[PDB]
Amino acid sequence: AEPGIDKLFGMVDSKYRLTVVVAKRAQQLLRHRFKNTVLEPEERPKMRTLEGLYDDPNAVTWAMKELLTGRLFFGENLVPEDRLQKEMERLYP
Amino acid sequence: PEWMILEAVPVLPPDLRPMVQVDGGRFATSDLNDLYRRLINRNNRLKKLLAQGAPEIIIRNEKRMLQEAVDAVIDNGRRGSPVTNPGSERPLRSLTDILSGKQGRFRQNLLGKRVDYSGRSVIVVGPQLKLHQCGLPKRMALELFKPFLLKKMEEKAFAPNVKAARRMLERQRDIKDEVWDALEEVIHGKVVLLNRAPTLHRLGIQAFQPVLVEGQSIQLHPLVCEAFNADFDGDQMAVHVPLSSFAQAEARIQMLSAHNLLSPASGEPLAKPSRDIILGLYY
Amino acid sequence: SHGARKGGADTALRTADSGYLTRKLVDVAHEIVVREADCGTTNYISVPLFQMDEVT
Amino acid sequence: EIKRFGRIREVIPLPPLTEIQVESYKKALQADVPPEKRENVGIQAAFKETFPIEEGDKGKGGLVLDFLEYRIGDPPFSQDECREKDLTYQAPLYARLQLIHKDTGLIKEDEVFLGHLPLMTEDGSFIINGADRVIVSQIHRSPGVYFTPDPARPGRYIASIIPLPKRGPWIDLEVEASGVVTMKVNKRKFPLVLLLRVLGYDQETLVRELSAYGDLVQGLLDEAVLAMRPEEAMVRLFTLLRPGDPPKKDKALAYLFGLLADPKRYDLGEAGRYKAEEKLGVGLSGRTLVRFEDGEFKDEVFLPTLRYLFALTAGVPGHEVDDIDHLGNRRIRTVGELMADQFRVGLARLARGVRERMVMGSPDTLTPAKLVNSRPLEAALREFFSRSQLSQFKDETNPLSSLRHKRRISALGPGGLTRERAGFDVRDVHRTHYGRICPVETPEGANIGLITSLAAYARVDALGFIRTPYRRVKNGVVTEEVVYMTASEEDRYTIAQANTPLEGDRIATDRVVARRRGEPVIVAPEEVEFMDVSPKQVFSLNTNLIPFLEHDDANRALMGSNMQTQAVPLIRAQAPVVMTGLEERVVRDSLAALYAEEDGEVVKVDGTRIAVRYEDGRLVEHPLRRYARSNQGTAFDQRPRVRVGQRVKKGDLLADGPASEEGFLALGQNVLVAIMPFDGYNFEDAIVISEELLKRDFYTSIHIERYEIEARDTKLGPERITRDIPHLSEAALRDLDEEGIVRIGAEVKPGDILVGRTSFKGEQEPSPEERLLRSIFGEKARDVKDTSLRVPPGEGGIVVGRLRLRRGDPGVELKPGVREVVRVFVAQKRKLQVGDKLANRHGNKGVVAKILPVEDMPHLPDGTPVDVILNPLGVPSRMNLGQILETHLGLAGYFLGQRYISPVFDGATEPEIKELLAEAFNLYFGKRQGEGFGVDKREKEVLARAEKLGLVSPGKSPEEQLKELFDLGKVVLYDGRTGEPFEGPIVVGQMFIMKLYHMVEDKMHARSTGPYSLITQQPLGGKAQFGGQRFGEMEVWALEAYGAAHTLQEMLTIKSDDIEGRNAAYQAIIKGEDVPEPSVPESFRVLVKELQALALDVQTLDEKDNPVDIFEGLASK
Amino acid sequence: TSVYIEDVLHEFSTIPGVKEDVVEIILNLKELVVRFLDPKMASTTLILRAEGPKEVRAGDFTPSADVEIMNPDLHIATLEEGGKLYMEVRVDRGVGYVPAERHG
Amino acid sequence: GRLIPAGTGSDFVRFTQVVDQRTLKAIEEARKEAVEA
Amino acid sequence: KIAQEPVSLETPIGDEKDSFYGDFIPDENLPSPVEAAAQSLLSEELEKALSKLSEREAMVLKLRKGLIDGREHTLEEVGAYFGVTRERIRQIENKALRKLKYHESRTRKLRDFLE
Amino acid sequence: KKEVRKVRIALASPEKIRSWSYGEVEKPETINYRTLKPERDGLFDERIFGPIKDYECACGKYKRQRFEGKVCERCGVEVTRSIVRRYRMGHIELATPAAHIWFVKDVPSKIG
RNA sequence: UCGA
DNA sequence: GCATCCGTGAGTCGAGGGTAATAAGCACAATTTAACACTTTTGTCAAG
DNA sequence: CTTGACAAAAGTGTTAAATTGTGCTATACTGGGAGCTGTCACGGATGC
Ligand SMILES: [Mg+2]
Ligand SMILES: [Zn+2]
Repeated sequence: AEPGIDKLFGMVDSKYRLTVVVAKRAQQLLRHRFKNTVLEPEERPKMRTLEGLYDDPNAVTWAMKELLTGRLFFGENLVPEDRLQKEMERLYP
Repeated sequence: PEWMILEAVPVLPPDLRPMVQVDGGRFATSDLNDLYRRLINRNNRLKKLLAQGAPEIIIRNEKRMLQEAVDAVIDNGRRGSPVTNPGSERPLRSLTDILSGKQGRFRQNLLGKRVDYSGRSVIVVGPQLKLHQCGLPKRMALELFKPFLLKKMEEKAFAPNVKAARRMLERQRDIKDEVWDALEEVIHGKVVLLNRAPTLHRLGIQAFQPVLVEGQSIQLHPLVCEAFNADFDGDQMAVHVPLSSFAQAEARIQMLSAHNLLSPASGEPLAKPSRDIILGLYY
Repeated sequence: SHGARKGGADTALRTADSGYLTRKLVDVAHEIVVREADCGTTNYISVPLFQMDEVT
Repeated sequence: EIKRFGRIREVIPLPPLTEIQVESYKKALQADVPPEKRENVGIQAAFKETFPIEEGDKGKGGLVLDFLEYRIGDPPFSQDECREKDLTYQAPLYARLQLIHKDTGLIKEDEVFLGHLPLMTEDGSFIINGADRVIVSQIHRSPGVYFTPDPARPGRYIASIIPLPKRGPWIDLEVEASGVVTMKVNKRKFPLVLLLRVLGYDQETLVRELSAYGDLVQGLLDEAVLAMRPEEAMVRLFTLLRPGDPPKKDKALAYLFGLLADPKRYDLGEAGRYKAEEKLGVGLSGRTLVRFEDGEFKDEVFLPTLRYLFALTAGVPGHEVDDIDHLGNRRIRTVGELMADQFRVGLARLARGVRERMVMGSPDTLTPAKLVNSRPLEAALREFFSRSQLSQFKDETNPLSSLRHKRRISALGPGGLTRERAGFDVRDVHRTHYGRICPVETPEGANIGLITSLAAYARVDALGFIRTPYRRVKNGVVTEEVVYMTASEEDRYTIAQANTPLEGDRIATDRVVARRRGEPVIVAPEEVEFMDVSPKQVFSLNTNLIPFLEHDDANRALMGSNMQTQAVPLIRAQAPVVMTGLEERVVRDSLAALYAEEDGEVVKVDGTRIAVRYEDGRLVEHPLRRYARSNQGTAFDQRPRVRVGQRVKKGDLLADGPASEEGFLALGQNVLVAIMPFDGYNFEDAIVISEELLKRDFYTSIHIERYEIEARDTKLGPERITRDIPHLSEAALRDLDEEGIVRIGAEVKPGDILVGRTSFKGEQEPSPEERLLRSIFGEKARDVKDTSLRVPPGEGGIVVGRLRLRRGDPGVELKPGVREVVRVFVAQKRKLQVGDKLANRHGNKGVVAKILPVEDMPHLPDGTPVDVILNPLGVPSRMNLGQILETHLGLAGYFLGQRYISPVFDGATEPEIKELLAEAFNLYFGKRQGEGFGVDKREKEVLARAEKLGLVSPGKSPEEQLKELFDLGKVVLYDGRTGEPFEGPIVVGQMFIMKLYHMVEDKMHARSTGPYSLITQQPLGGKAQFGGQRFGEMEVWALEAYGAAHTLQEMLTIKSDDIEGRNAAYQAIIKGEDVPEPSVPESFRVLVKELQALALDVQTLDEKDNPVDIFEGLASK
Repeated sequence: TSVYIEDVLHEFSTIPGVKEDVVEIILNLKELVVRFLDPKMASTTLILRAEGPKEVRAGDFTPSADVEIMNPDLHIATLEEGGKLYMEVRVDRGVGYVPAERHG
Repeated sequence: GRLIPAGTGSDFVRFTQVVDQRTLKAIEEARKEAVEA
Repeated sequence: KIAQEPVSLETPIGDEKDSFYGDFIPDENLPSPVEAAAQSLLSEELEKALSKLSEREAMVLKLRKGLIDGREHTLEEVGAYFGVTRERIRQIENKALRKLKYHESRTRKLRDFLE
Repeated sequence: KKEVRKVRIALASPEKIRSWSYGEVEKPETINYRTLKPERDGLFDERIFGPIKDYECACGKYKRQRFEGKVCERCGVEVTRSIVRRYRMGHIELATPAAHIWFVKDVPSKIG
């Protein structure tokens, strides 16, 4: 199975809540080209490659470990969507 | 309620009632067209009769034909034998004909439909494969993920841009390592889905990590095969893909095969050991 | 062969009936989805584990 | 060598298997049959029925056309010629008639030309539209009278009557419970004493025969009517049954007349008249109900059906309820019956084309020359051979395919039953079925029992009564009488079995197998009456090709048979080394092979043509068609098996067939087979194979496909097939010979053009970016655009057939507005791939899973590895032991090589094959003994472990123990990976398999973004249509069950037909971004506007009750 | 591996004066074993001529340097009256088993 | 052809919002940029 | 050829009832995703390939080839734009299209779209 | 621009239906057997429903997007995409008023 | 019509 | 209320398959379309 | 980049040839026409 699942499900009450979380965060990772994330070089989800070993481009896996640490924060009505989305596309290109 | 007697009859847009030719050169069209046509014939002929002060009999009869024709262009068959293309027993399909029924625009196009980015093939056993693993045909996957491989070719050198990739693929089967290993770089992470008809239990549709293997066949984990209501007698399974990263999340989280391992019906295990395994283990 | 062939035809037509059933079922309770974590109903129904043996 | 087996010996061979199509059609041919002396039935009935044509009596305009003969002959083109031309194989038919004036009495005789009616080919398959097709036999309850218990009344009995389909109304004698009786026909209820009006009866004759039975008098008596007379009360039910037209008197003598008395509107099969006649215990000639005699109508039919009904209801013996689905009561529509019937009604349409045309005009210039038409008739019969349900694509998948297919019968179609109406008794197998129709073989789908196949010895006469061959006996005497006893007649006598205690041509044991009506009963040497020729007749063709079939359950047997239909050709094909011995006439009567017509001698082999100068002194040759495409793409080939020259007898095979091995059907091969769970790769009816065979090319075949293109002339002007394309590089122009078509023997990848075509696209100003793009390179805008015809993905290989016929060429016609057409064959050698369907005669399926290298493989002490290693799971669940016994006989038989004929139910048994095992082993242990070997330590180990469960009798030396083990069907195998043996013995041997039609190289398909449907933007479907899969309602439901909301949404929108959704998607992934959220599915919008056409106001609101615009700026007017 | 004949379209079309068709003559190809008298010869070529009503066999070929046939008795085609055929084959050496479809 | 009221797109859980630590404290400050006004 | 009328879309084909005609027709009257991105591509790739031309001759080139408003402007009109004779605009087009030709024959980026 | 959370349904009135329509369809004929151009009033008419070609008029005096929505004076076709051909309806004015068999022959039979 |  | 009728349904995906054939006529007015003549525009060329 | 010259592309004006739309024919023609079957279950209106 996908590594670190049981704990993931163990976090959110709704089995589906996790999905919303993963989706939004991962998409945000694709937005900024991975400079947002709380993962350091050792935690970077490197994918095995014959050519050369690089970071896995897939946003989903990234989101997985991202929440796996717990450095993130998830909640409904967290902050107004305005300042929430305006300062996200600012900090990073 | 007076509107039920409605005077002006709404006409469906032409492109919704298509007429176009083919390689053979002949033209085709829907039935609703002819229906509408004959209707207008009756209405107009009536109009030419009314003002000229035609006898009341012919007039009344023509009004009869007006009602029957309209109502025919709606429910055709609700009264008497439906009007058909002359000489052919094939009934002219009206509005209500398409709106309802099996292959009607409801069940056929809104509760299910043909979709892009898909395809299917035969099935082969997976004894090496894990719960999240599926043998994916080479060629299939190539013409499956073509947009993804397009962008991957955009990033990884080899051709300057997007269109160059397309034309560097579709022409000349030259599958040389430039592609075979780039599609790889897009493959990891996101996973796809497999379904075996009939779709009974939700487990009839599961999700697996794509692994490209040489062949035109499809490999799948032997244990969940039972859940798909499928034996190896020559079956055919269909494959698709969850484009949106949101939908992709969904695909790997609750839609993944490795995740729901128990019966949503009985609460008992799903993929539990089957046939051969049990044989050896027991023996 | 009499018996068997009969059996086969049976199972087929019954598959068709199965399709019938299932579709109809998906058209009734479909609008039902777990929403309120606890609705707050005080109601309930008991289900005894004790079943009477007939004629015994 | 060939050794063979069995106890019961066939006293007579199988009559030709091609006649049920050919002969029963030939009866309605009367080809060679003289113009004067003919059969009056079949096609001749189609004439004598629609003739003589007349309008008048002696009066102002009279006319009478009378019938004379319809010249048979002059086939325009031979079979092969028609097939390449797309023209129907047919022939002019020439009717000679006389036009006699009623007044002048001047006979003016003229012969006319009816049209072109398709004629039957050799094997019994017609050629329509250049394609080989076939007419499958039809089946329906034979015309006549019948009696069943009253479906309504508890103890009463009801009767029924009916002629040929649509050619007469139904009749029912039902007693509704008033105590009185009400007959009901075509939805109405009228007293039984009503119809007796014009029947020539009154108060008297009625009570003459009424009370001759029993309590039945009263219900058949009336007062308020009976006082009337035949022409008075004649108008009663005429007023009733048809309120449509005014109830006159003179029209009550007409509308009613055509119902029965008219021979043409009531036409009742010669069999119906027959069976009903000998049924009711009466006699009759006319095929009508009552004759028209001089005013009122006499009586023939009604009186007997009343006598028999009222008898049965009374309970007098001998009058019983005629069985419903009984074979004696059901007939078969064959080719001749069908074609002739359609000729009857179609020629009636032509009769309209006669009687109507001859009075608009002047009798002065008159003759059937101007009075006779074509299209009604010619197009009626043209309609029967194509659009009808009983006519479809020939089964060319193999010779046995067309054979069996032609021998299959369907109750479906025009005037049988339909899918919507079927019960248990409809598709079931009646008690007396027996040696007539195959109790097993039938489609495993929803068609089980719906389409049955004909048995072996069973025949069909012109009466449609099926008659199975039996054997008469008088007190233990085996008579040479071959009794064709009718089904109805079969129910009579006592019939024994072919398996009876046969010895010294007399009855051996007292108690003997036998039956009546299908009821098993033990009998004695006296009451013995009839017997069976051979158990073969109790099944169909393919079902009879299965050895030890008595050990296989009916299900998998059925599967085995229809799978024998699914079989494909094989280059190296090898007939089963164990068969039922039936394959001889299988290749003969299939007409797929070439034999010696008479005694003669070979001159030249020449795989093109084998010339054999016959003993009769004349020089004759029989050329060959090598590697020709069939309907299913299955290759047709004939291999000469005779040397440069030798003398042969009559019937000796000089050439093979698509699958024919030395006069034997060769489906698959007999290759070495092992049985064991090998690395779980054979899991659940899965297969596994060895590369070894791929070297020897055991199962490898050839497949051809049909390619074509039209040159059709555009409204902007004509196109043509040429070698020029404006932007095409020299690279793709390679394989084109000189004229723009692919040459012979050129490989084509599935990107590669076969036939080039050139058109001119409609003139539209290039988009600005395109304008500039055209400007930089200054590329000429060549008004001619590429129309060229490419090849589909997955289909590739060399080229054989190349045929192109333009408009006006000799012996060709084109479509109205087309210029040229090109047709190229593509031939490809297909080696068996991984995942392909394969199966045996014993009904075990599977697909190829991961062929194993020649290196690793469970070999034997001789070092010969196996070729399959099939898992032993599907055997006990699906219950087929025939493959087991077959594999054992193949075990002992591989060493010997001699063949095995095990006819169905009669053949090899445990003791026989046991001796075969002991034999082969003696010589095997001999093989290693003199070659300097002995018992292997690993074999000692396996024998020791087997000795624990008593698998080999203990106390005996390992030599004898291996004798026993090997005898059991299993030997010692060594894993080709480890080299170590296996814990226990593994049954192995020679067994027959097959390479099934379904091939992964074809079925496999995928699409990224293709075209869409015109009506709704939903993607296409199909394979060659280049389209995606559809997501079913239940698929949607399951997807929701997982709770994937987006996956579903994207599925129904972005991923399928969404307006900008799919486009913006392609945009997104192409750019690497994430796909935005869709708006309108666009099938939905179509739905909306449809509802608008229904004046359904479609209002889409929002968060609070407000109009939302679903169509952006679209209809605002 | 390699085979050519001045008379043929493809692997099929039947050569006059020859019993078996082309692909059957190919059934007789892979069953033909030939060793080279040199370790260092990668590829090679062979020439064959059979006219008249004489049969064809591996021994009927044109012998040369560094070539020996291990089965001259191998049947190729039964040539009927006056069958004329020219033939040539490249017999190369390599490892394992590679089908014709995977090598050009 | 819209978002199904249940599942992941449920009207319960689709409201759930996520933030990484850096950007979390990045906006957690700028909310206080309004305390001067 | 004119005789035969339009064939009904509701014509059932095959041996079944469910196999239809009307949904078997491809829709080419509308753009395709591959075509949408192709057109967008030519547009963008040519859009950036625009800046490597003289500031005057690029703008002019947008007229003669019918880019700006979609309607092609004749030599006389573009000449009436920059205050130069139409002949000037003509040779402007020559040198512009050829300068672009250098950049094309070199870069090989837009070498595609050759139909 | 706005979420659609609700789908209503109702009875369309004659005047409403008139407003839906872009014109009356007069001549009950497909197109010309020669030009294949929508007939003057023909059911496939591009003059009211929508242009046969994207962002163009009929006669061709307006070939381009430089004219947007402006009705052609030589033809009378709004210059716009052919897309509107699917979304723009017509109507037929029936001489004598006529009911609809739906609420007539249905089980409840509204009008009855 | 045939696979599953 | 009791028997007896119109009315509505009835399993999944697929593979292919497919192609076709009735009807009066004649003069004449009204336009439509094809033809032709010729003015103007525009793109090219010789050469400032 | 500019002026005059000039070929062809293109614009426009006027007609000939085609295509298409209309009206009428006078011995007397005066109430169609074609058939089809071998369910089954339930719900509703309707005739008992
Ligand atoms: Mg299966
Ligand atoms: Zn216009």
